[PDB]
Amino acid sequence: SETQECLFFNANWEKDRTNQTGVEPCYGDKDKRRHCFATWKNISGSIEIVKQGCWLDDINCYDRTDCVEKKDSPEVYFCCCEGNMCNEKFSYFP
Amino acid sequence: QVQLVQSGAEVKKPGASVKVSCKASGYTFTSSYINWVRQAPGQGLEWMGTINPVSGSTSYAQKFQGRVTMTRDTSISTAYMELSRLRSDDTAVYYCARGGWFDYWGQGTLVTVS
Amino acid sequence: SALTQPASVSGSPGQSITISCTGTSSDVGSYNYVNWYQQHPGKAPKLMIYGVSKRPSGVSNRFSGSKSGNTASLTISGLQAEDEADYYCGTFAGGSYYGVFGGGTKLTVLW
Ligand SMILES: *[C@@H]1O[C@H](CO)[C@@H](O)[C@H](O)[C@H]1NC(C)=O
Ligand SMILES: *[C@@H]1O[C@H](CO)[C@@H](O)[C@H](O)[C@H]1NC(C)=O
Repeated sequence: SETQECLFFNANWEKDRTNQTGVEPCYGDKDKRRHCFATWKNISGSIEIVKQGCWLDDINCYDRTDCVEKKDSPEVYFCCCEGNMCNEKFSYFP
Repeated sequence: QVQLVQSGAEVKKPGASVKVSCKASGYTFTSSYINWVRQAPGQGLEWMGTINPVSGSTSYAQKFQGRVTMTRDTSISTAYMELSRLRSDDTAVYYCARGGWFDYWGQGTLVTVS
Repeated sequence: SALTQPASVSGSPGQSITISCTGTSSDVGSYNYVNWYQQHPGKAPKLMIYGVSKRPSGVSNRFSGSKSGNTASLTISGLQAEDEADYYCGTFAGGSYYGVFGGGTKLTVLW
């Protein structure tokens, strides 16, 4: 699965001087492998998104169509995947 | 182009701390990891640890656990590596590098421990 | 776990030469994540080869990478004076993966 675009979200857009929500083009090619990522907080079931966007060539994301955080009880959850807007849906399977 | 611009050389005494800075430009800072490596005079490259700038999560090499702190400020695309309880054999050039492949390196920061 | 490299190699101009990087079955033998860095004296390392055999843009095609068992190898063809430097092997560092560099190999071009 080829990643040309990701959902973009930045909760810290005001401080970071970015836009809040949009589509982020991942400028890939045949020799430039790209991924999407999602990062969030989980306060006893309540999900607060921190950031969503494009992610550079990372072996942790290879051939992952689903965005899954597999680390046990992190402070800030992270996942990465391949395919357009794959970071819109994310989950936690420790 | 892609650039990792580091802070200037530092001279420290044993027992003190050093904080090295690494500014990223020519790419989106939050699109990849920042790795830290050091090299003692005339010796080999040694991995220190990695920071994930979007989660703020870190992994440190066993050798530096308890002494190293890696942080970042996404608003200014800067990663920081602080090394505490300095000893003379901490005299080395400290590098930051982009991503899991270390595809781009900073110019290095010489930290001398006298 | 440690990556073992020979301390040094010497070649004549125009020849081919190999630099090896040996790990174990659970690291080099299991993953395609071995990278090669060139470092000139007083300069920062430069990525030559990543993911065993992938070459970044702007890197001469005289540089090639391969693996067999627990050993990854960097091959330099058409050996030039400018190739004289230190070569380090390393593994991907991020997420689940912890970094490790080989001891480095000093390459000498014999005149
Ligand atoms: C918002 O997004 C548009 C297009 O994606 C871009 O041109 C603009 O610079 C962005 N604004 C900020 C503040 O980054
Ligand atoms: C959030 O936490 C709950 C438990 O408190 C867990 O069941 C759920 O899978 C988590 N969701 C995400 C997306 O992290």
